[PDB]
Amino acid sequence: GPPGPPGLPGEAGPPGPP
Amino acid sequence: GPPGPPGLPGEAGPPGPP
Amino acid sequence: GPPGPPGLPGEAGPPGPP
Repeated sequence: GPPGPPGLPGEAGPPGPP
Repeated sequence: GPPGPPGLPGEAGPPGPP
Repeated sequence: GPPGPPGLPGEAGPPGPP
């Protein structure tokens, strides 16, 4: 069989500096 | 054959811009 | 037939909010 599909993207990162 | 299982999720992204 | 290899982990997530 083919390799499985790539994982989902991670969640968005932390808010940036103020 | 059948596709393997999907990959694990990616890690969290980078901090946003200031 | 024989199952394929597990998929690669996902990309890092998008940048966070400002």
